[PDB]
Amino acid sequence: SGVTVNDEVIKVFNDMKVRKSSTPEEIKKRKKAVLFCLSDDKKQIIVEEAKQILVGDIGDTVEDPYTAFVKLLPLNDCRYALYDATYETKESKKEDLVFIFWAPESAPLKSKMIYASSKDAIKKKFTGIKHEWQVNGLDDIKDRSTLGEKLGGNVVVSLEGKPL
Amino acid sequence: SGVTVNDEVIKVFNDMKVRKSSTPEEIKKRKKAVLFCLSDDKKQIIVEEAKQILVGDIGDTVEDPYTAFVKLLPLNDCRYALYDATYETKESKKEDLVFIFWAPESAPLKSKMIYASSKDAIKKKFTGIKHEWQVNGLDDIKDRSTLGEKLGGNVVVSLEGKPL
Amino acid sequence: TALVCDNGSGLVKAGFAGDDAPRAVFPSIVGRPRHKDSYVGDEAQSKRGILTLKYPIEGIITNWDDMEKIWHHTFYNELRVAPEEHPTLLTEAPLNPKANREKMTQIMFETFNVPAMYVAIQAVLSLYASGRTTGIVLDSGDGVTHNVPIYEGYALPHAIMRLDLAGRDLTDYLMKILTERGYSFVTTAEREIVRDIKEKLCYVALDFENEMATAASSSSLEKSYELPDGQVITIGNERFRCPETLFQPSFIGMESAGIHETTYNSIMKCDIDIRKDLYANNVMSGGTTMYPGIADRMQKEITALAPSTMKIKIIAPPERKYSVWIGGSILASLSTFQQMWITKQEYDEAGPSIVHRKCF
Amino acid sequence: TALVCDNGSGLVKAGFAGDDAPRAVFPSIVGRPRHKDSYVGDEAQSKRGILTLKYPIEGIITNWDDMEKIWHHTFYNELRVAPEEHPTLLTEAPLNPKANREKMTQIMFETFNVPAMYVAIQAVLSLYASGRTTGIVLDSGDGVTHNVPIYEGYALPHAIMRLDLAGRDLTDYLMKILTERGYSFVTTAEREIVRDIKEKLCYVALDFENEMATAASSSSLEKSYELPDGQVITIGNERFRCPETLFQPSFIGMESAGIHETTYNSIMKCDIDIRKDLYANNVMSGGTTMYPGIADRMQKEITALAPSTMKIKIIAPPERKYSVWIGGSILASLSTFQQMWITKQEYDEAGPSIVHRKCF
Amino acid sequence: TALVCDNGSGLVKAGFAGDDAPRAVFPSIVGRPRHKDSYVGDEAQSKRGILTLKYPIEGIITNWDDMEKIWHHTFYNELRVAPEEHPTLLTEAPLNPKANREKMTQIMFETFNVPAMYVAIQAVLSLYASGRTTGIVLDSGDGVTHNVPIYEGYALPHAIMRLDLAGRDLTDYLMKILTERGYSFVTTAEREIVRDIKEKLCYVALDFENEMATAASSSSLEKSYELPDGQVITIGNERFRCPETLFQPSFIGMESAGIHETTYNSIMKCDIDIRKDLYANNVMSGGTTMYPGIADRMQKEITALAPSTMKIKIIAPPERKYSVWIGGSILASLSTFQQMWITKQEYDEAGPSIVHRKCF
Ligand SMILES: Nc1ncnc2c1ncn2[C@@H]1O[C@H](COP(=O)(O)OP(=O)(O)O)[C@@H](O)[C@H]1O
Ligand SMILES: Nc1ncnc2c1ncn2[C@@H]1O[C@H](COP(=O)(O)OP(=O)(O)O)[C@@H](O)[C@H]1O
Ligand SMILES: Nc1ncnc2c1ncn2[C@@H]1O[C@H](COP(=O)(O)OP(=O)(O)O)[C@@H](O)[C@H]1O
Ligand SMILES: [Mg+2]
Ligand SMILES: [Mg+2]
Ligand SMILES: [Mg+2]
Repeated sequence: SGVTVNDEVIKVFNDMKVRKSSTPEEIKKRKKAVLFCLSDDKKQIIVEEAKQILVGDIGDTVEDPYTAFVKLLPLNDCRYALYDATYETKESKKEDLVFIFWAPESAPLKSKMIYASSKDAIKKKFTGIKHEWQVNGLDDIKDRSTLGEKLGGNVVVSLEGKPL
Repeated sequence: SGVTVNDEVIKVFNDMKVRKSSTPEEIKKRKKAVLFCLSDDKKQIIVEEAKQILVGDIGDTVEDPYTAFVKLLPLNDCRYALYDATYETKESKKEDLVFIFWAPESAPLKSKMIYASSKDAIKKKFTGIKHEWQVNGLDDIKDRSTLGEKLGGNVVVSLEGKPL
Repeated sequence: TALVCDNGSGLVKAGFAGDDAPRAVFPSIVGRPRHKDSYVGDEAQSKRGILTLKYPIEGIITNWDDMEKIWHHTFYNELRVAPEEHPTLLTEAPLNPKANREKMTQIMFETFNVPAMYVAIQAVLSLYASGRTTGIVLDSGDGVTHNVPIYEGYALPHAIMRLDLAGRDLTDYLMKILTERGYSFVTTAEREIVRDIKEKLCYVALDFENEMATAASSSSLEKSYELPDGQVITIGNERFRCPETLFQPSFIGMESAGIHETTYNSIMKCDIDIRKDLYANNVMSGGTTMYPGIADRMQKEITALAPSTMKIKIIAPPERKYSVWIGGSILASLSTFQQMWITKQEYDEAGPSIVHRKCF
Repeated sequence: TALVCDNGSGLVKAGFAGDDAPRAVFPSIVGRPRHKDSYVGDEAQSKRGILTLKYPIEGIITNWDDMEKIWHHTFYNELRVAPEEHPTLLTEAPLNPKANREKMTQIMFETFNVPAMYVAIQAVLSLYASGRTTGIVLDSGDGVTHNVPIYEGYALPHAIMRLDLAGRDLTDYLMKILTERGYSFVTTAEREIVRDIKEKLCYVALDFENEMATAASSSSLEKSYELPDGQVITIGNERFRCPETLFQPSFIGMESAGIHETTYNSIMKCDIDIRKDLYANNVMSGGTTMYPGIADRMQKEITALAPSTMKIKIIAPPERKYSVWIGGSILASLSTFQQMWITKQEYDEAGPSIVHRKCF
Repeated sequence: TALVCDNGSGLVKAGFAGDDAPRAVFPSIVGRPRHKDSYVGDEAQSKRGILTLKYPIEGIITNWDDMEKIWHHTFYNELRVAPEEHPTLLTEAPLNPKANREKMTQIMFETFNVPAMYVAIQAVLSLYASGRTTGIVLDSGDGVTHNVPIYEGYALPHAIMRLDLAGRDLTDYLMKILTERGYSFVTTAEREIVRDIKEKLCYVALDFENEMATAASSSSLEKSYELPDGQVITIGNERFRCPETLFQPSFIGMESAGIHETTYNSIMKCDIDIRKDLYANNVMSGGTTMYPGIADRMQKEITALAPSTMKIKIIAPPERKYSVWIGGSILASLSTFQQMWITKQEYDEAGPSIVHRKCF
């Protein structure tokens, strides 16, 4: 139903889904969180230019990789996002990546309709992504416990190094 | 709205609704049809004295238990009645008992009003009676097929041993 | 004389032993008002807009305070005989737990004060009344559908399949596909009329694609039904689209196997040496196997699953609607059955534990 | 440029794609004289004492000789553009049969000669225009009320509830409870005035007993309306007694569940793992969810039914009256939607069967 | 760095060597639609009503076109590292045929292009991680239950018992005995919930008759579980009636010996001089030995079979669920293990025959 995804998006997804042997410099240039947006004439999903969190910027400029991800998202417009989560369950220590469909209630209808019909066109190209999470209100994403609610519910015990 | 039912009526109803182990003499003294009337001062529903059909009088003095029931009813006055019907449906052979509210169009209004307001006071005391049938004109009760019309409509195939 | 009270999933069948058909056939419903205390059977089906309807046998007895109402309505208001002077046979579903078989015996002796009773299995009496002691019994009732494989008079409990698709979910699907035409059936009294359209005008398609492609061009298919107020509704290709739900349960949205594959997965779960005497002896029963063309469709669909050297035979007797009841009316009217029963003295000297010993 | 013609149950909404609101809003009525041959839309609402009024979409299209009239009146007399030069999006109700979706495509290409068309679902466009792809959509129109649960952009067809209580039966109840005061509204032109009292002065009571007990003593409640001839009628406690019929259908005499319980029995009919993302995403639409205080009453009544650990959230967007139309005006004014449409050449090489393939 | 991919019967455990627990735990399922081409692991467990589920390790690898899918899903979508830059340890079941051990080595070097690999035995790594080299290993997984007697680091192949009763057949029995209460679990997503009731609330009865006679009168036993939609189901005496199937397989209808008698008939099949150092060193592992009270029941039931002068001891380590994986994560993170591996150059100069020589 309309929009196609650009090939620069799929290259950013293949830098996150399959990691590979890396120097200590290059493993600090992998992406912990990425925002995907729409182009000016609204025909293609593109990687947004200066809204991303690198793995190497955690513990210095970014104190916490989740509290500094909620601040990227605009409150009057819609986005896709892609977050590489680090969580420990009761028996196992895991690491999976989460597809976030951000569409706040304060956004205009021409930016809420055009991503809801284009979501299936960018999910199909993202092979093997398990955790979908649509988010509308700020209050549903702002807290740390509401990510661990989608990921395991009651079996998560430590999300991004901090206990729940 | 007025009249109560006498306790000699409820004893006659419990002799018909639940039958029990009987000698061949006593099973010929169960009641196939009973008429209930009003007392002289019109305060109580009583069992009418000599208008009833016994099961033991069928096939001898009473040739047919339904044609000899229509002849009991008075054409210028109103009655309740209580008829133990014997009917075979398409798949099953049944036996249930029918409450008849007889109120002809030729009766006076002081005998038509006083049973219509007292019907709910004698139906409530008759637990589990399924087939209510108000009758006004003679032509609606006289035929055999108009009892089988209330009982099953088109699924009755033999009423009182005779085919329809 | 003996009473035979079949504890149906959606219809209590009850009558006196030695009769060909049950005297009383009424729904397994106890209705209570939203805001007399409780209405039972046909009374709760007649009243409208004021009752909430509950089922105590929705095939295993769930509520024993509601089941006592159902049986009190059977003996007094429908059979019309006192229970303390008549011995009372009862029936239980396959895979009924051992505690539920003792509570069924305690109610008859302590509440209703029966002189004697007996409890039989609903699948075994269906197979004995088709002249067999070995054969797989498809018992498709109102609320539950069982496949019970029986070898030499004993049902194999690990192999008994249970499907929760049954004839009640075909009524509530026939109210949806007749809403497509425009007949807005929605009330409780307009559910009984849809259930009477289902008996008289439905049939199972021999092949669904070639029947539904014939349903567009042909005029033979289309029937006309007459409602209780004399209006005439015209049913078309909803005649075979309704009982085809039993063979494709994806129509009613569940992922379960059809009745031609829960039958096959109950023969394959039995021991290897006895499967050939279950393939050649499929026996059907219950109200929902009464459709015409269902013995011809079960043979076709099981043959397409089963290996090619096995003989697939479906036996449909013509009185299979009441075969569980008729088998209990013959067996309790035998003169040599009189020492088989559990008497009230045997309850007083052994409690509810007697039922396992003598009603095995 | 593209036409978006929403096939409403009681109001045809139609306009050009890219506009914020429909150009044409008119009733779904074809009127014929009792003894010009047929009057359509506002003409049959204006004439009095001489016409018999018929509805072809009384939510599923019943009469295709009357529906061709409705659409001929939309393109020429109300939109005011020729249909052969403009592509025409259309909408269909949930649970629309497959034969009715082909006849809707055959009329556009053979009668009106459209260059291209598309057919969408009315519940899905309501959910996409609230920024969601998963959520239960309460679509309460004039003639029908649907609950459509949608999980990942696909409506679950076995779980779609349909209630036949809707905003048209609230107009014909408001003419009864204003007859209690003494305002004898009875004509066809006095039904439109009652329908305009309903929009401007009705509201849903938060608790009916404490509002109706306050309605006896308080003077805040009582409003004054001014009729087309300048007379002043005074409405009292008929402001909240009218839309309370949606929550208690026993007022209008039917036994059906209210809109706070057909919503609950549509979440409970969905699979066990996805019910928590339907409880927290109830989305409303249609003209009859426009009452103030109905998002605050739906949250209270569903919370009293639902288990206590589930988060019940009702989302009411402020333009929910036309959200099915606005969602089809954005989606057909996209420049990248131009290859999505069904062209006239694709009809000529595949017949009406094309609609299932490209308008899924 | 090294990958350790345990080829589980019902759960693939996979992680990086040196971690305490596996990163990826997902089912051994490849699902295909009835009528993307194939869904693997958690995707085929999530989808409903449309897939047919197949297992390639239903403990010996049956289908190599489905097993390549499982391993492609482990490296890329769950571990998240490319296989050509990481050496890959694998595990095989006891009594794995010699041709299946060569095809497992050919896929890693020719399809996935690993730089090095190694294949170990699942029973030997369980015994070494309990600080022993001699002892009988009860490895009770999802799909198969093995008793492997090991004397001085070498499993005795004629004495290895295999029981086909395992933890998967306890899930499909717990859906039957909770159907007795009335909780009609039947769908694929309602099988995972029953499998999570089994982990958290089941336990092995110390004596079955005195526990089940206490279960009628006592209120301590009865627990309450909360479903994904917040409904509360109450489980009673189905807590100990489920894992008692392992000690009495006649409950699930098979004639096989229990796990306290396949253990005994594996010690009696070993040589006469070494049986005393197997009686005193029973070691357990796998997911299905995690029940509380099963080390106290295995000691009681083996002591009743074994002669009276022998010391019967059951060793249950607390992390025995993943002991086959943890033993392969220690052994592949050793710095002195770096010349043990089979390199890609050794495959190019000796074909698949290398695996017998270096992975003995
Ligand atoms: N001729 C028929 N065709 C199809 N269904 C029928 C027919 N007669 C009865 N039924 C159905 O069979 C069901 C009752 O069967 P029954 O065996 O008595 O069920 P149960 O014992 O589970 O109460 C009802 O759903 C009824 O509508
Ligand atoms: N503000 C309002 N308050 C209450 N009902 C309203 C309001 N505005 C419109 N309606 C009603 O909504 C109905 C029309 O809604 P609509 O969604 O267009 O229906 P349909 O699509 O079924 O034709 C009419 O019954 C109308 O009276
Ligand atoms: N705490 C537990 N209690 C009982 N069974 C458990 C427990 N945890 C896991 N299981 C079961 O163990 C099985 C998985 O064990 P596993 O050793 O991984 O099997 P496999 O290697 O054969 O795939 C599953 O049937 C699972 O339900
Ligand atoms: Mg039955
Ligand atoms: Mg609408
Ligand atoms: Mg294992």
